[PDB]
Amino acid sequence: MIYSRSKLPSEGEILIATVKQVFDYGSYVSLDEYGGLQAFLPWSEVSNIRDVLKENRKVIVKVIRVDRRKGTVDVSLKKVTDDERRKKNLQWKKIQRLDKILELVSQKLKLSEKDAWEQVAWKLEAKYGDPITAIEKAVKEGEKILIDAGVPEIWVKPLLEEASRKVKMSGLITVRTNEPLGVEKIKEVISKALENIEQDYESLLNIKIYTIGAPRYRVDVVGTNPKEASEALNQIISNLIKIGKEENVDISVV
Amino acid sequence: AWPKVQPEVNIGVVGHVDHGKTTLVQAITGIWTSKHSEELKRGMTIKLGYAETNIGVCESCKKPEAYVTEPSCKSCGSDDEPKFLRRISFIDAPGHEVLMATMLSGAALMDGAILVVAANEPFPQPQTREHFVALGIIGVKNLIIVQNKVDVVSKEEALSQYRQIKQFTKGTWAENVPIIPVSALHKINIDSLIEGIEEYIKTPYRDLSQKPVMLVIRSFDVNKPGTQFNELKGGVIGGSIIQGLFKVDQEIKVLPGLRVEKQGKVSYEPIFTKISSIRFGDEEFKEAKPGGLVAIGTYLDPSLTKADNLLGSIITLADAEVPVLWNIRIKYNLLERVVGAKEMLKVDPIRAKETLMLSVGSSTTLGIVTSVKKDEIEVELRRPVAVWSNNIRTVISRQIAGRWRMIGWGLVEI
RNA sequence: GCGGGGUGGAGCAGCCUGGUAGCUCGUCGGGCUCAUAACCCGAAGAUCGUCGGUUCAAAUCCGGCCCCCGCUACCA
Ligand SMILES: Nc1nc2c(ncn2[C@@H]2O[C@H](COP(=O)(O)OP(=O)(O)NP(=O)(O)O)[C@@H](O)[C@H]2O)c(=O)[nH]1
Ligand SMILES: [Mg+2]
Ligand SMILES: [Mg+2]
Repeated sequence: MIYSRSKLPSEGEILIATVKQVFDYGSYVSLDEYGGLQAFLPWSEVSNIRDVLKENRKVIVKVIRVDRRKGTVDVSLKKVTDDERRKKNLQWKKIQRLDKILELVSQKLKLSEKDAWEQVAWKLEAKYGDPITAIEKAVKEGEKILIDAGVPEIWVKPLLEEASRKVKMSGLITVRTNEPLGVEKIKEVISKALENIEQDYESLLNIKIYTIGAPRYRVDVVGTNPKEASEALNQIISNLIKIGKEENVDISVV
Repeated sequence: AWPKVQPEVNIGVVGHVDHGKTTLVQAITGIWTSKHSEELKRGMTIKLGYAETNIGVCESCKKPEAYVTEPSCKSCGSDDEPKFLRRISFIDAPGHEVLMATMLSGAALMDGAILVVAANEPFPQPQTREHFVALGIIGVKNLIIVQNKVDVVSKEEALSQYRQIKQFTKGTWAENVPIIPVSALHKINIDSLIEGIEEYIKTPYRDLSQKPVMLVIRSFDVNKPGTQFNELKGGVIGGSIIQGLFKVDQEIKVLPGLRVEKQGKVSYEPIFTKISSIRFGDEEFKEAKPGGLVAIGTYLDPSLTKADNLLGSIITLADAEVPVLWNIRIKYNLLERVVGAKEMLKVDPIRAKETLMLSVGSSTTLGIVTSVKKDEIEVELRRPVAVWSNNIRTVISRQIAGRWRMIGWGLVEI
């Protein structure tokens, strides 16, 4: 599902659609652009084909005719070129991954699609890029990226979470120690490491650090956010390293 | 109710394959010494095990069935609670030949020995000589000889082998080591066996004066699979104490312990720590006294200790001093025949640059000789051994057809 | 932690996107050649481990279970 900001597609603009049906003198295609508009692709504007005019195939079609009086459109599948379809399919893939993240978060947070894409797609459209990027940067510098675009913190953290109500992610860390209190000191690198993550990288659910070999161990990063997994995985194994490498404890990840 | 007393005596349970050894320690304790999966799956003793029990005697009843090892007298029909004497444990050795060296460790720990003979194998089996001379090199002449599995062998064949082994006694250090007939499974005559351990094998006079030394035999990472970081206990090193005693929060060093890289060459690092736990079976004691394997966990990381890494190492007080020599001298007198051998050839005297195996207390090494004299040698080792006393009992072997069979007895002059 | 493989003589495909049990070495028959190997063609062969649900309708969605298991070690 995709909800956009306008009623009928642009004049001469190219896009993608999902072919609903075919009759003898034309075909019904469903543009995923504006809530799934029904366009009449006529056979005068078309053209193995049994695979492009399928039952439920997504095809790349261009709009030629528009009528705002009744609110109808007429599109064309042939009048696409090759140097349009490429970038348009690329944006379509971005928008499909966006369909993924937003539909999954709205299926978690019991919200719908209309208000959803009114808060994500168009309150983030002021930010350059396809909104896939509008969280691809939210995950690298800080969560305040989504706050900067002006969206409320109701997609910000929860749509930040679901993407890629718990998720399982972990690693394996290898530790050596030589001190006289080597066990107190491994607990020391642990209980100096797992401190003040929840503020630098914000509210998550569960973390655990345990063993899988005798020197080969296992750390947990299991929260609402797999799209924060490595961020909450890698550096935190580091927050052991960064502390092991000043307490005579060799600590790394496998 | 019966006091909780740590064991004050060890007993070596040695013998050849299928003799009824682990089943003998089951006959005395009720528990077995096969603890690694392979030991069960192969059905033969590969490594040394452990098992524990008490001893109480019913002052009213006759001998010996009343000699039962639990707070009960009901087997002799009495209501009285028996007199407690001790808590008694054992060193269950292997019968195999590529696995002989192992029991030599335990030979330096036991305060006694129950040696088994097969009524139902051709006697004397070759390796029986090797066990007997193991006890004779280490010098625990206190021995109780037993004939086993007597339920398939008749009473006349039992008598014939009893005459064979009564003979095996005469002419050596063991002229009066007795033979008390038991069977290890059916729990027969085990009361007379306990009586024999008591009468003929008493615990030595203890020396609580020398620097308390702990002779490592095993060690484990008790940190189970899935152990989160809140409840991390240290790596347990288990053995038996022979001279001195250990206490809660004693400052010690493991010697030699780890290997580390030092000065462009190889060397070892002395492993310093504080004592955090000391266990005897399923009872918690705050002090460790000699007699019986004593497990001590400390503030050490169990990665250094799991899977019997440090096998046989020593551990002493962190204010002590022990000679650590990479190349050690030995006064060695050579055996007259190869004892565990099917066909006992002569001993081929040890010539220069040869490869030989040593077991020092519980620690083991391969070495090559550098200066060959008739009685004295100076051998270069792949690891320095810790020699806590003068002329310590090492046990020495040369390789025969792939099986390191002993060649003599040696003394390190420090 | 408990989960996976359950299918022609076999080896694995083959799911989510439900209506041919799918391709290859093998098996018997026929072509081509003076005749044999290679090459072309045709049939025979499990009918999905099994009860059950979904499903108009299932290897195809999954659960209950029968079998084979499977990544794994004494826990002083
Ligand atoms: N009937 C009987 N069977 C016994 C007795 N002792 C052991 N067995 C059984 O006979 C087989 C061989 O004896 P085993 O227990 O291996 O004796 P062992 O001397 O400890 N063998 P090893 O040290 O090589 O492991 C096993 O199946 C064991 O259960 C005994 O006294 N009587
Ligand atoms: Mg045995
Ligand atoms: Mg042919």
